[PDB]
Amino acid sequence: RRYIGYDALKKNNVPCSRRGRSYYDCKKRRRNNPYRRGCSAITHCYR
Amino acid sequence: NRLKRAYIALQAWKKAFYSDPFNTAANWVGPDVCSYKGVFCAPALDDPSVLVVAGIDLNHADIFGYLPPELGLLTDVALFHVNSNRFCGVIPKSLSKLTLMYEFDVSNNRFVGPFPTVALSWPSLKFLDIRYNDFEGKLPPEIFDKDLDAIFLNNNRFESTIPETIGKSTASVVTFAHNKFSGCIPKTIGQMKNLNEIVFIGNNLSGCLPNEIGSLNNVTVFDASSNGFVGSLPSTLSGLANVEQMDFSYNKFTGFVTDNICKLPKLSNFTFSYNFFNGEAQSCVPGSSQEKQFDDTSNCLQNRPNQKSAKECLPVVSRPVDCS
Repeated sequence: RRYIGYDALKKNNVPCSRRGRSYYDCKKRRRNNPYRRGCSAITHCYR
Repeated sequence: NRLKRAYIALQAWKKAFYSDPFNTAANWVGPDVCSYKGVFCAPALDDPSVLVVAGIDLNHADIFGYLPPELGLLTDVALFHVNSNRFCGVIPKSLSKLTLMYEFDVSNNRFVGPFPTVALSWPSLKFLDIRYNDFEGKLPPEIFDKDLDAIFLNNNRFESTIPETIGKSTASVVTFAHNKFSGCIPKTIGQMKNLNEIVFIGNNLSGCLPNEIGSLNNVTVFDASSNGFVGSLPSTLSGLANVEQMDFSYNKFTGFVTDNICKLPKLSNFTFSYNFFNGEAQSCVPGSSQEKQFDDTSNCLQNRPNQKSAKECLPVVSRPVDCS
């Protein structure tokens, strides 16, 4: 029920709180590779 | 020696750290760059036996410094997150050597001056966030030729027009809110593919809404509020089969709000307050639906609360603009 286009209006908000992870792969994984993605459209994986 | 190049880059950057409130760079010492806080290593893309610095993430470290040319040595970096720091000045041109750049987030810093055009040089760029800085001047139209998924420009000091090239963008989200953009929304807006969310809040745009907006059938969020648009809502807006949030408040729209629009299937919040609408369908009336939120404050509607006075309304309502 949150939209990243609207959240972009809060200067402190970022798509992902897990330091070092791609905004396109904010999911706990055994490893922390910045090259790893998976989500196609940020609006869809933001929810 | 590849990690030596990263070491020099990061030590040149730490020299430029004037204030580091959370002592984030405290452990930035010695040649083991991979153990530096905020530095993220990974196997090389073309060789998993080689170790490279692939990511930088200092989000929320509140660091006052600038980005020195030497950061151009971080040639394996594809992720650069420095949201909510106090990095000042300009983006060094040398960052064009970061050819794997994919997601670049300098939101909420102290950057200034012309659009950071070094971003146009990155062939793999997907996510560009420069919101909440002091970038200004014209927007490079070629930015919509890159295959960006996300373009955040809001809360800067950009000026002049929305480029005619906007229809080329493949972005799922674009924000222009809180700049000083002027002129019309281009008719090419209908050609944007993949578009889900577009935000224009608080600019100096005007003219009529182009009917081509109705082709954006995957849009969920269309916010045009706090501009200077005129004319009637185009009837083509019934093509917004997916829109959930639609905000036209604080403009100079006139005319009728029909159930062509108010009965769109996913539409749950429709704000059209502070305009000069002189009629609305019954299904547009706030308080009328338990599923759909409406807001019609300060228009020119009979038998509704908090409307504009008849004195203020008749001059405008009786001279509607011919969208032509």
